[PDB]
Amino acid sequence: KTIEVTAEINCFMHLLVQLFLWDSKELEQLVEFNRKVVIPNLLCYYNLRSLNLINAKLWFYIYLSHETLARSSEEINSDNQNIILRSTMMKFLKIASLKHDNETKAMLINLILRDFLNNGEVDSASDFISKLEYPHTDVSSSLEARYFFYLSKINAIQLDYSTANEYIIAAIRKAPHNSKSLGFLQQSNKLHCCIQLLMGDIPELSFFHQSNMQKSLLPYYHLTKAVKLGDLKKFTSTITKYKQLLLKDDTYQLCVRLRSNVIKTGIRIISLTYKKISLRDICLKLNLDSEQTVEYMVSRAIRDGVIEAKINHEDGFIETTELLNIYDSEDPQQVFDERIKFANQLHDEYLVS
Amino acid sequence: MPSLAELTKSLSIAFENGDYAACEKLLPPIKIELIKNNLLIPDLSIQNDIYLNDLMITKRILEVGALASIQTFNFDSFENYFNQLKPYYFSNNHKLSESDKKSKLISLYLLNLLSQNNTTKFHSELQYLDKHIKNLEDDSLLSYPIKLDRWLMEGSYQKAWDLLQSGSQNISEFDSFTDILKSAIRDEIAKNTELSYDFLPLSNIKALLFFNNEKETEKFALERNWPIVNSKVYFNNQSKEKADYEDEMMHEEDQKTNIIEKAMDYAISIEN
Amino acid sequence: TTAAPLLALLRENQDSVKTYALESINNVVDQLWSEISNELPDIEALYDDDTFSDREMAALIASKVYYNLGEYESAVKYALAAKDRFDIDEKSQFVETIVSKSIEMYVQEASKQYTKDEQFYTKDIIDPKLTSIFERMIEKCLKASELKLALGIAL
Amino acid sequence: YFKLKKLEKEYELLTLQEDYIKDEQRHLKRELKRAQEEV
Amino acid sequence: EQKIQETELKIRSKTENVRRLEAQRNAL
Repeated sequence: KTIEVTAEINCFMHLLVQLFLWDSKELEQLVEFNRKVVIPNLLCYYNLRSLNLINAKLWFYIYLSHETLARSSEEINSDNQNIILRSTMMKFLKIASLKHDNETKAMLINLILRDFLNNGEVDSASDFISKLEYPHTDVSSSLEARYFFYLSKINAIQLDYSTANEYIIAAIRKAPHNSKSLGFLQQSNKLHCCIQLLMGDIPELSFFHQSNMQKSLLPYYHLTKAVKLGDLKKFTSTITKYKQLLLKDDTYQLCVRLRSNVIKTGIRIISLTYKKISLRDICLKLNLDSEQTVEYMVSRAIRDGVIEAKINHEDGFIETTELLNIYDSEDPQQVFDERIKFANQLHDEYLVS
Repeated sequence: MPSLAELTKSLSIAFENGDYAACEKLLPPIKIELIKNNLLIPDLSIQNDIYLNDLMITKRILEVGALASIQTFNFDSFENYFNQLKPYYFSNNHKLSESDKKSKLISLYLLNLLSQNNTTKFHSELQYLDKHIKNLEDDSLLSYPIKLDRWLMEGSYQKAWDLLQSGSQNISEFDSFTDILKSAIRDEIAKNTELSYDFLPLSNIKALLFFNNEKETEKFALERNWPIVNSKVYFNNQSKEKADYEDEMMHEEDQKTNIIEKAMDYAISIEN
Repeated sequence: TTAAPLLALLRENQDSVKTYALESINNVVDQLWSEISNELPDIEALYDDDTFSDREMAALIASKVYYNLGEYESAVKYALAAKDRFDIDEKSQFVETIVSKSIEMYVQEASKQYTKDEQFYTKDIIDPKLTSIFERMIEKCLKASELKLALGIAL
Repeated sequence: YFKLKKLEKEYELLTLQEDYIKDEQRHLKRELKRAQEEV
Repeated sequence: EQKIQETELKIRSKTENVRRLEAQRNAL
């Protein structure tokens, strides 16, 4: 009877482990029974509790394949099935109240951000993300990394690159599993190269060179080169060739964001070092891009803050700064201040540890 | 505006003979009937009116309501009809009741976000769009705000302006949104000019902003708080440093020291 | 998929359409609370109107969303103040948890309010709508015929 | 519930004591410098 | 009742961090 309760539970976990294509024959047919299994004498008990005996991951694996819409087949106004999942996951979400829930709770948020990333709208993300903070000391190294990956994706549409760079770089330094070195690793790399492109600071893909397929690399190089050399012409023809690629990965958003960046990168390489830079040169470069908006674009260029310049067109010179800092006041001290904060948090962990 | 007693017929025929204001007047009594039937909501459970029959009549009543509402200048009502309408348009696979006026409404909606200068929402909207590339790129109505968004982003304002004038839809119902859009660009141009130029002539600023009268530009320059001489505009203020509360922070003299000590003090406390 | 059909009717003109919108929203508030959180000032304006009679329903919807935010105390006021939207007689995750909080609120207060005045419970000092929910908790307890619970909450 | 009160009590004694550890620790810091100086 | 369990739980969490400090205090 003690044994009976326990025996049901061990059986429920066991059925969940088996069904990743062993003694199985249709993940979707079986879903009904998996929902059935989950909720009595398991999901029910845990009301103020969280564990790694309850795991969204097992159910995630199951649910993910159905969302290729090949079992739905787009015969229908909306999926029922995803709505059901979402209803049920949100039902857990209530139960969590940030007292001991950070564990399983965090997976549900990964799932929720994924559905927005497939085809929803990513403005709803903001609250979940905030709710979802509370000291994290029970989430696994792979889980941290996936969450960051999804979070980074959110940030990028919202036009927040720096924040996304920090998270993706922090992600790849979790996960000693050899199972997240496989295709997942490739996806992660993709996103780190995209963020590098957006900032437009972009280094060469050297590091990536012995950790991706040479097939992946060459197109990936092609994009980076397009930005770096600073041609619109080069960039457009690279988009044209590797159309299937940018579509496939779903990082088609680049084509909007990057175009304005590419043209700016192209002025930047042309030097702005001395007290005046003659107007004719800068006009010449721009003339190739567009010669009806040479004043409008240079003005916009300055406004952005990427580069900064002064123009007289009653002298017809463009006046510029070095683009090199000074050390004589608070701004290097602010870097000193960030570093000491980082050290203290780290110190607190070593002592605790 | 009557035609017959029945609301469906009356609205279509009134709408047909013009009288968009009337149509808005009709819209609440129709909406109240629509709510009851439960056709108004997107349908998840089978009813034989999930995307056919009396559902097609409902879809049509929202399409017309949206068209009438924009033509009367009721942005608010345009948003309400289009929000109701959009799950028909796409969800993640909603593909079972498509019209071509759908296309016209979305281009208007894309333009509505665009004119307010919601860059992020334009990015989110493409994401909701089920096929991003095929629907958007083929369709010529939809192509005008997309071409426009690129050219605005780069700071190729003059090209965006030329493309908006020559459109098909400018004739139609992009006329409503043009007024809002034009102010949006002139403000961004005014702001670009304040930063870059130390000085520039008045005649030049007049051409860059799209006026063909000097006096409309001196009035705007003056609202923007630029000083002007006879035959020249001056930008001694290329910015406007300060702006109420937010101090003991950045470029002071001894509140910085206090802060330096204080960071240390916390750091000591933790170590020790 | 979207709460957007519903939300559109919540801002539309005429009282009737807004009454329908409240009840349309109502059914699925819990799942979609995130989106509906932005529309809270609008919902709150119905609540404050004492001419519009589906004020209570707008309040109920506000409470669910505040709960999901972390503002448990705020929603507890708002359900009482609606004047029917506090019902313990149903059994829910919403209901159980905000009742847990309500007892906590009265107990904390009860420490302070005894020290000033030892007749407070006897009186309007802690408002009747709160005192009723607490008094019902006592009755709930007594029915289960395990006295240590009833006496506990009251002590 | 008579049990819950009891358990809350046990925990409370414990709490006062967790602060108490800290206060002896602070004190020891002062005495450590003075001793090291003395030598 | 549920709320009373939660108050106790948070005390249990704080203690472990103290235990690691009970060790650090002894080294001093």
